Amino acid sequence: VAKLLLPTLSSLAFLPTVSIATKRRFYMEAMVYLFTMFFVAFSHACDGPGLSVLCFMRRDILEYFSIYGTALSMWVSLMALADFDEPQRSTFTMLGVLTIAVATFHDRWGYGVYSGPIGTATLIIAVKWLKKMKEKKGLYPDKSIYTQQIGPGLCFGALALMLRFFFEEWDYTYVHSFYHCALAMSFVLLLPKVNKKAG
Amino acid sequence: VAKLLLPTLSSLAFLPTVSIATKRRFYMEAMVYLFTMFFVAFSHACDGPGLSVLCFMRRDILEYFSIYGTALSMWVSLMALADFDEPQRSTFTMLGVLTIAVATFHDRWGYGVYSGPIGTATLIIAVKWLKKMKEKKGLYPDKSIYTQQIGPGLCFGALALMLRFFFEEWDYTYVHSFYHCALAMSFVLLLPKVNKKAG
Amino acid sequence: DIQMTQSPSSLSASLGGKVTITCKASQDINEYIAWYQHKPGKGPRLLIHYTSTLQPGIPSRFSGSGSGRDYSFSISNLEPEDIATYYCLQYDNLLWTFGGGTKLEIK
Amino acid sequence: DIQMTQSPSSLSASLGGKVTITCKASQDINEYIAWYQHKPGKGPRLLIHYTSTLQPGIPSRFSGSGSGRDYSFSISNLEPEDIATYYCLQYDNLLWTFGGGTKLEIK
Amino acid sequence: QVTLKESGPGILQPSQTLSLTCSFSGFSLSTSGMGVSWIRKPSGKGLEWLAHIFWDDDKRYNPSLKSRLTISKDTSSNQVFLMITSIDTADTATYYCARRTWLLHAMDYWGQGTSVTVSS
Amino acid sequence: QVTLKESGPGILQPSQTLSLTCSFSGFSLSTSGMGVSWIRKPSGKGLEWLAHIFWDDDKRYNPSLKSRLTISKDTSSNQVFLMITSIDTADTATYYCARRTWLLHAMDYWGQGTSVTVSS
Ligand SMILES: [Zn+2]
Ligand SMILES: [Zn+2]
Repeated sequence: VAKLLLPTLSSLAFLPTVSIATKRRFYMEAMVYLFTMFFVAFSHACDGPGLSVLCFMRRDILEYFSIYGTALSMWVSLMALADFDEPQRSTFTMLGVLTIAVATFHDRWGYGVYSGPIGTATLIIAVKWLKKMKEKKGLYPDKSIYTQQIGPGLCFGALALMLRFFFEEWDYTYVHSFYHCALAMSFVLLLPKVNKKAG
Repeated sequence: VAKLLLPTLSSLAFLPTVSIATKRRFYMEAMVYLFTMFFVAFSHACDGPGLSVLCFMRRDILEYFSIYGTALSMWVSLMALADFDEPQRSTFTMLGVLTIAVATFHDRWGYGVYSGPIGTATLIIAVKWLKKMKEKKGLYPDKSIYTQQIGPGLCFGALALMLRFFFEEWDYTYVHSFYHCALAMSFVLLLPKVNKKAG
Repeated sequence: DIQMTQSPSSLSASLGGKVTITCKASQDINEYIAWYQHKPGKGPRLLIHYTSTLQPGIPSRFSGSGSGRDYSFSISNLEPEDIATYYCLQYDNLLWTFGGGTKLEIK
Repeated sequence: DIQMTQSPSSLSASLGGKVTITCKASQDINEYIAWYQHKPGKGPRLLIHYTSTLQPGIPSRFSGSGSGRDYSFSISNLEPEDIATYYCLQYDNLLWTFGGGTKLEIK
Repeated sequence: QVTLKESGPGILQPSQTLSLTCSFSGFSLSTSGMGVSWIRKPSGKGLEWLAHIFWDDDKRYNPSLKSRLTISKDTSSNQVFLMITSIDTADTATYYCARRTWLLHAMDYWGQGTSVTVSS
Repeated sequence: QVTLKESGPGILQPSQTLSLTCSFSGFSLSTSGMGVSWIRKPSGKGLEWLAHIFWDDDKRYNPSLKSRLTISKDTSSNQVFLMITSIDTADTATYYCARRTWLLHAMDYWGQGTSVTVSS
């Protein structure tokens, strides 16, 4: 029956995300989405009894890296939205890696694992953009970026997190597929049109 | 007695490493050494009975991040020695993070956790430098870089790994302090004189 | 301040033909170009207010493209009403800088 | 190929005084400069073969510094033997390029 | 509607200071994030930006000419005033004033523009 | 010791091809990573690099003049030869040949240099 496969099969919603991120020269972000696609697939593959036989690492590892991978995918998407220069880019990328690694270890299932990154990312983004709005005396990312990346990306972000943290209580089988799909579209829509630092 | 404190206290050998890395504008590498200094200190602080009362996370976490932090400190030092352009820099930094995270989880105490990074780093470094030696028809990093960074850095690297994997069998108390010291000097000597990508 | 060069200083184009103007900036200006139609004896009209984003009430023939130091302005099947002087404005810095302007003429 | 400018074309300096030559490259040349003493009527001598690394058998008064598009060559308490024409060589590309040379003269 | 109108002396001597005045309607410079600009076409040249004045009373001048421009505003009349000092034959130009917004930073309404010539 | 010596015609007509020859000792161009260079000082100008030839018989020419240089080598005599074609009053120069190494890439021994003048 389809409900066995649907949580595993819907993990391939990130395959568009990695394909698009690679085409836009976001080669690091493409790793983090590809890594997440792999560990989210095998995290669900072990749980479903009828295909649990195929997966080859212990539940502890695939569980950790499905959560960590997702939380870091949100982080590198948001640290790609706010383009930073080399010393700040490399620092803030690594700040996410080290924070999310500890957060995923310390309380694996707690909403803190996503709240920490999304809160810190939003603070870093908003402080950079408010400084740039004060410098230019105008809406810094053009209205075109707000209406076609930030607005849609965060709209899918709210949808994904409300599917995960509310409506997963009503059903797991279809809602967790809608979650994989919704969140894969946030990781597409939050990315800029080109990786400017690729030159 | 001093043997209680000496494995904890010698973790501060990385405080020179983070200070130097910060001064040379290696702000990301400074995080990874500072993170490692913290998690190596608290990893040893829990183990010594007479000061085990002070540490505040479970042994599993501090153990993992003392090993992971060290293995990643080796990686970012070696991916700082071979200076890469932005799309390759961000990619190869993240390749270390994701590889070492899984390797430290899959077999925590296995020499594989350092062999994987050091082997992959040496392959990536040697392929870049052999291409550049073929382009320039000369020894690519100047003899000054070989005699004052690579030679000394890898000399301390071999000393550290032979203190950890051989002579720790004879004594733990002083040898593991010599290991913390030796490896802190590899992380200094493998870094370039300036972070060129800081501009 | 960042100097810009519109490649053609003047263009001769057929009524109902396509025409394009290339603007080259002296530095990367982060897609903050706007394109203006200066019809002689009147104040200029804003046509495009980013690299490609048209102002409301501008006919769909007008379009722009390019990114980082090289941008293009375009008209598809131009009307005799479209005969004007066309300027690009760099507006990345508050030190606003124009191109030399392109005088379009009917063939 | 990457053009370079030695700031002074000629210098007047006291015997036993300090003297310095500044070289500016048109692009970043990754510390691949070498400095040569061209004593007239003889083949040039190599003094410094990186930004700062002296050739063996060169007196310790000679030194160089700088990194990325701006380098300096220096003599501390110069001898009358040190009166020569001094060239910087860019050798990053195999398209080798010299500065204009500095003719040092005794005051 | 949005409108701006440029008024000034037109014909006058060199080695003098001229007042250029911009009057506007459909908006007010008292509005948050609103700005008025001054720009001129010198005789047969490409367009030259001169000055900005903003809702917050912040001001900006062209570095080539900044020693001889003084901008100012009046939100009671809805007018903006620019003085060019030590005027010279190079200032033989059409002068324009234009409304910049907050949402998009490039000016979106220009006035009709007014001729200036300085001669004996 | 390491030595290089430059030999050629010295005085000759314009609209001609000249042969410049470099003979050397203390090393051989057969040695792994070894190179010989040609460089000239035009009359009253800064130094101008001309050409490279390498142990592996790889070759490199100055883009400004590359249409009229032909370098070649002989490891039996330990000599290197450079031809400048269509020679002109701009080629009134002192020509040098110099030994580049593998360990450091900038040349570390120059020959004494030989004068070339082209005239009627
Ligand atoms: Zn899932
Ligand atoms: Zn330890």
